Amino acid sequence: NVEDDFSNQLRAELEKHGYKMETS
Amino acid sequence: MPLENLEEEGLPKNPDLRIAQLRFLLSLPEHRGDTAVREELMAAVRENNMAPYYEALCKSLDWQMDMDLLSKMKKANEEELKRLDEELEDAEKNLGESEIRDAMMAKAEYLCQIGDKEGALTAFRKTYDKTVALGHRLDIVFYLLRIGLFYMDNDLITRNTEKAKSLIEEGGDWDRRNRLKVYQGLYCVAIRDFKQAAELFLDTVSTFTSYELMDYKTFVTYTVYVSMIALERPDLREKVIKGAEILEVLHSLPAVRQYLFSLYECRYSVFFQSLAVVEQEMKKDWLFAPHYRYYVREMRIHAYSQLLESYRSLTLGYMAEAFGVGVEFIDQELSRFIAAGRLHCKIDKVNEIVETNRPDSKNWQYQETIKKGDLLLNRVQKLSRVINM
Amino acid sequence: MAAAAVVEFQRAQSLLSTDREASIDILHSIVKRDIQENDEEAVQVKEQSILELGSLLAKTGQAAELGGLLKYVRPFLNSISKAKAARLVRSLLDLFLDMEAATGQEVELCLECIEWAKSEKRTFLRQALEARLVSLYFDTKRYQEALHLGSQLLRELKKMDDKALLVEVQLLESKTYHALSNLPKARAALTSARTTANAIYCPPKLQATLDMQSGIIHAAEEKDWKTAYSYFYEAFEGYDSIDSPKAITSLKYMLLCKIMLNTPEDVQALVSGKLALRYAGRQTEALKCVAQASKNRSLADFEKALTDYRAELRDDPIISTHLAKLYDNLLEQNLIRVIEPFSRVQIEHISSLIKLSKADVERKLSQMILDKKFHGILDQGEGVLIIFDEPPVDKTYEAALETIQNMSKVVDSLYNKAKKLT
Repeated sequence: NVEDDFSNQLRAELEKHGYKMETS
Repeated sequence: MPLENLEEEGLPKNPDLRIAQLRFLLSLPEHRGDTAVREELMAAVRENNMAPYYEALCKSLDWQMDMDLLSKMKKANEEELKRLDEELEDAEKNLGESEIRDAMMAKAEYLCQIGDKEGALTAFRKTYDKTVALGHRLDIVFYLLRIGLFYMDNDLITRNTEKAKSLIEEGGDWDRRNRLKVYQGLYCVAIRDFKQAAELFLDTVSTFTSYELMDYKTFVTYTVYVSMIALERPDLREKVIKGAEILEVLHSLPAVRQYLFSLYECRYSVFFQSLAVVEQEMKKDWLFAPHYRYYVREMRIHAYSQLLESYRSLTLGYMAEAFGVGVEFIDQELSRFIAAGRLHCKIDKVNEIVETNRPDSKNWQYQETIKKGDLLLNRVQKLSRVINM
Repeated sequence: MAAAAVVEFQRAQSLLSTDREASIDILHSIVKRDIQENDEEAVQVKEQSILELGSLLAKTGQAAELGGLLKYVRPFLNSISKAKAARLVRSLLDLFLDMEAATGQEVELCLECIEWAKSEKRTFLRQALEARLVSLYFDTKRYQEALHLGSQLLRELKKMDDKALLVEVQLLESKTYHALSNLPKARAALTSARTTANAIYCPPKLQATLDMQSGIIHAAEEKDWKTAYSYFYEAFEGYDSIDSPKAITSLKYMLLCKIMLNTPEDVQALVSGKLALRYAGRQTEALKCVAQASKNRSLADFEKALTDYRAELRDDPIISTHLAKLYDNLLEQNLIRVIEPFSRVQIEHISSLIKLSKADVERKLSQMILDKKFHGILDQGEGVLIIFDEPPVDKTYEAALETIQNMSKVVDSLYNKAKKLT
């Protein structure tokens, strides 16, 4: 909805990990 | 000059930074004499890790205020208030043209520095009415405005803004006008809206004076990020890179420009790298809202939006590769946006094909008419009964 | 009289006789003595001193002697006390600027000079130095500084003006601001330039900039390529006597007009080697390669060329803007013919007509769809491009959407008002 920033932080870190291995 | 305090005070506040940050925030009040404003700023935050004093919370911040800092804080706040009392008194008795205008003025750099609202509310208003050098008036009204932002009181800030508005066209100094744009913008973020704030902000970039403002490098990076939350990719992207902004500044934009560039290029792979670097540097040093959701959410849809416009069908396999973020994460991020109605695509994950509904013709619009209609009708049915009785 | 009689002989002798490393030492000592000199006319002696040192400026080189030597020209300039003298010194500066040294040295030498001209003596010299610093800044990509230097001066030299030398600052400003992408400012500098310039009579160099600069405004802003071509010819003729960075910017423009016309043959017919060969490197070749590209109907030739060329794009505004029009135009031509008889046309067919690789055209197309410059869709799930009639929205519904939104705010207001009844 709104007040997303908190979860967003967690989303960003995990996503990076997934982002390095997978990327072309 | 006092604006330098809010940005530093933002630094302990935001969630990309915390404890170390108080030692730097503390240094600025001794130097400027902004000491009263800093003390005031602790109350405004209402605890998001702030308050570096030996007076209280010695190990809670793991930084403390100094002894010289304390005596100087008291000395500076009292001197300004002390002068104010006598000048207010002496000024009434003599000439209204000259004496009062000068007396209020003399106080005023100092009065904002302390940030004392009560002494300010009476003194500031008297100066403006009586005409003199027109550029001077404009500068002064700006100090009145700085006090109100510190507290984050809605009321005091709105009150302050109005006197400046009347005055700015009167002087017509476009340099001085540009200052009023920054103050409104800080306040606009303060309530919530970056969207309002963004419009003002873009104008300020043209002509800039660093007097009553912090620094020109800090502001340009702010302006491009705030513009972006409001504006879509085509226009903002062209202005920052192809225009003047990166060449003149001589590099401080790279984080925000990288974030826009990926959309333009249609290589999403850079977009996902750019998010972390911009978040900490540009967005989060802010007292007035270090709230990523507006920025982050708007940018994530803008990235998807162009990809959806360009093809009726895509594979998952292509989506996943382009972004570089995983298959699950891309679905998860999308789940909010489709449901909210920012976007309208689906992923048939198990077969690895994505179908996209196009934004073209009457059909997309028919879906839309209905959405506005349902709520309107709902409000209507309530209205019909209440008015009738 | 001393500057010519002993000084030139002694400088020539040290260099001729003993080695280039050995002479540098003599050379430092000779310039220190020069301050005092032994002149019997300050006027003459100073014109010649500045000239003899001026041999070193031209190289430009990065020697120890080069940085220190540069410092000597500045008190010597203040002492000169003649108007005619300014043009001479300007030329030597032009030569320091054409051949690059470090970024930092070049900028500082000119900055320091502006301030000293102001201290010791007239606004007239302060102004002349300025033309050069602003020129060099656009190349360095220190725009912010260029803007401050040129804007500040304008009011002050205005009460002085009856003289030819002042126009030049105004000419230079327009170029720097136009590259900067500030069209009001460029247009403002233009406004000042033609009113002040009166008639040509002024030094060949001065005439050379006056004609060249009117051409830029006409070509980019007002789109009169014919008037622009004609301007550039006159300018070229005036440039041949000197060597300056300004002379090369004139060479680009004549060729540029032809390419603009969209006859690539004319470009090839025209080539004037007179300024072009001196300056030959990337800047000369660029205008011909672009022409080749227009002729071929290949996006790829144009695409490759553009990356290398971006320093040239930054240098002058005219090239950057027109090359963007050309690249984009060419893509557009190639694409229209491909969609028009085929809907669900094969990827190999667009790759082949445009002259790109399959991956490269799709990428660029993505952007174009978004702008909606052919009102199609690229279908990835077959890897086919489809052009159909799929117009964005329609007029009744688009306006109605805005109407239903507005009503929502109105009913809310009605709810507030309505509170009072209950």
